[PDB]
Amino acid sequence: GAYNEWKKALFKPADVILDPKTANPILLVSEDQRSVQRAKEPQDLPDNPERFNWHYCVLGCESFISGRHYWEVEVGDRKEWHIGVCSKNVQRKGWVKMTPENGFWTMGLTDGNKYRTLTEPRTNLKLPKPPKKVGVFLDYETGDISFYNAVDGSHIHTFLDVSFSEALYPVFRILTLEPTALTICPA
Ligand SMILES: CC/C(=C\COP(=O)(O)OP(=O)(O)O)CO
Repeated sequence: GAYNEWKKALFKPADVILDPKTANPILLVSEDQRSVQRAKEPQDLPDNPERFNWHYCVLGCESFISGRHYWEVEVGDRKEWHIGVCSKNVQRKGWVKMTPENGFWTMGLTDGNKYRTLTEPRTNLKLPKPPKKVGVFLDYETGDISFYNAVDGSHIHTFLDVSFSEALYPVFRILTLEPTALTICPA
């Protein structure tokens, strides 16, 4: 459909690989650096400055300061996940609420069937069909971060007209231990 035919004409396909130095110690990044899973217990890793030490998050290796970019994530039948972008200077040590005011523009799924925007306060989304693949779209200059169902092209949510000042990284968060990973679709 138009989603597949047009996405690369309008947004540059990012090749997103997960950065293991950023991943909370309870997360596992695959060898190909496209998938993340959770362990039962935190692994023994350094508490280096880049690492999220409280939130179960991991970033992409590359950030954006301009332009239009997109990537796609296979959420599959996971019951819990949140994805989007965050500022380079978010608080990585200790808790902060993941909200736009704190430098996070994310949405996702909790409890199998509760889709939300991670706004302050959180807002519930009503999705007619559960997505299996989500496209994440950034237009830095217009300030828009949009999410689409990458199979049928349907709109999930847009953060509109944000005045970004920092570099933005792709961010991914998983809280649950489940058989299916969260995986980036390769460009
Ligand atoms: C502490 C458990 C955690 C995320 C949950 O953060 P919290 O602010 O409680 O909830 P949401 O962001 O609304 O899901 C680890 O990333």
